[PDB]
Amino acid sequence: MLGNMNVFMAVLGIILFSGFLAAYFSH
Amino acid sequence: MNLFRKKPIQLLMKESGAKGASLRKELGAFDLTMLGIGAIIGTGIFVLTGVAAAEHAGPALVLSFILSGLACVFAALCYAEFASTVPVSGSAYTYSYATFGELIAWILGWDLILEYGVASSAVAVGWSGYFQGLLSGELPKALTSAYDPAKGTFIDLPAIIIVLFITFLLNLGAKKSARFNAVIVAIKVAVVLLFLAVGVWYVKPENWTPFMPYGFSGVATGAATVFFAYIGFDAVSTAAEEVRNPQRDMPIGIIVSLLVCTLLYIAVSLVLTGIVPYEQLNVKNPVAFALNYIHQDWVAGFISLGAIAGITTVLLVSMYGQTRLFYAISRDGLLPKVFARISPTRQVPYVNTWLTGAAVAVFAGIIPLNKLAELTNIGTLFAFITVSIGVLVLRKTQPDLKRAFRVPFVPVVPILAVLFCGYLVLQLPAMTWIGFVSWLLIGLVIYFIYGRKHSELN
Ligand SMILES: CC(C)CCC[C@@H](C)[C@H]1CC[C@H]2[C@@H]3CC=C4C[C@@H](O)CC[C@]4(C)[C@H]3CC[C@]12C
Ligand SMILES: CCCCCCCC/C=C\CCCCCCCC(=O)OC[C@H](O)CO
Ligand SMILES: NC(=[NH2+])NCCC[C@H](N)C(=O)O
Repeated sequence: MLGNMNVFMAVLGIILFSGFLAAYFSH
Repeated sequence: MNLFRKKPIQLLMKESGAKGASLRKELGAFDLTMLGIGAIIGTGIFVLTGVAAAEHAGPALVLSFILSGLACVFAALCYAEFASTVPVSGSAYTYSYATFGELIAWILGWDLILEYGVASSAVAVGWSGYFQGLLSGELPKALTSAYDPAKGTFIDLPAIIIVLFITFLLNLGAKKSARFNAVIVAIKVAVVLLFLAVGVWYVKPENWTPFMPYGFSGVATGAATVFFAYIGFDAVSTAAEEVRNPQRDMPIGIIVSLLVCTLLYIAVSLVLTGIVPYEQLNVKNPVAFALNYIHQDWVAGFISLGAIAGITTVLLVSMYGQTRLFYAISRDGLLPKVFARISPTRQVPYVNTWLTGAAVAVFAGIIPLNKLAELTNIGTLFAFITVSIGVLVLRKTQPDLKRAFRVPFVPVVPILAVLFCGYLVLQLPAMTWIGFVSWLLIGLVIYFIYGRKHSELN
């Protein structure tokens, strides 16, 4: 449970970072 | 409860202890919450939200999620006390066998044999929608993209392929990883948050003004539809053998996973209907459709990929929960024991996953999603009602039991779980009763010609 909480928060931020990045370059 | 041969809880500990003696226990309340969220978020929120908004509730689908969410909360508390009182690697079948017994356990088990199966077909149909939508922009043959109607299609080939693929996966039996699970779940959670974060900038409250066009009658019929989306928190008890202190971390994993999905579900319904008018939401991929409809095409690819990699986890959990259900029912003697060799000279109990998978693959390619969801919903609702009553039965019979977690209010909450669920069953079509009652009559016949030929007859 220890290290898995970090891998969850990491790829969550990685996806939201790239998602926020693509949404800025549209419309 | 008639003809009750209750399984002693001591016997459930010995089986969950012998099967989980070699397994290393180290999972916590976070890993179990990932196991719940990874089994809840899927076709129900990604696909069924569109049809339910368009043809059932509209913008008032948020009230449909609140009524449906309230029913699952009351029922999840009952599942939680069972997981805290009987911390065995089993679900509503193993709970009903220890509280009611045999007859009620067999009916529910036979009911769940179908419910896990029809839900597996339903999850794959919605998976076929997002996979095809992600490809266009490409398209397979027009006659192999949906169920068989009057004009258009023959079979849903992508839904058939993904079932046989998961059947091929579960056959190999790659050792499931707790860290690999948290990654796939975080992919699902992030893209849902990605939709809400991006989609909130495009919400026009004019698309909310006809709030209840179908009235509360349509809010209720939609609640039985998106009730599909909340199923999955019962899968937390699967890893009961791999948890240190399961008496308290399993109730945490069940409730925390459900309440997290409930907030996300209430958020998605408001944003989805706020972006797209509810009339235009009848589509196979409403969340990706909402990002396309509003000119956010690049983000619609992310959500489509997270849905493809996320819904495919619900399918793995559903078909495993059906396969493990065949292992437990035949172990209790209510079904014939099948065997196959695991080594060149060592045979073990076997459940033909390629036949149970091929049956799921057939129905996923010929039955529309709204029917499979409704037939799944009547199976889950009766299983939910039985567990909610079983808590009160387990409170009256065997009161002096270890309960690390117990339902907040002793009679009121489990009764509310029964009334809320039973009210949702009334808003399902009558044809759903045809396949559900006739299925129970088939199982009721099996029990009275073979069910009393088991490991507890004596
Ligand atoms: C935490 C959340 C709510 C905020 C961060 C999400 C990102 C994806 C947001 C923050 C600012 C947003 C932008 C702000 C303004 C506009 C102009 C208009 O044409 C809508 C799209 C667009 C271009 C938005 C796209 C999405 C955007 C980049
Ligand atoms: C970087 C990738 C490395 C990958 C390395 C292999 C990882 C496991 C492989 C496939 C997942 C499917 C496993 C299927 C067997 C597990 C059964 C299952 O899913 O059971 C439900 C459980 O409760 C919850 O998973
Ligand atoms: N045992 C079941 N009926 N499982 C169905 C899981 C459905 C899941 N909540 C989804 O929306 O995809």
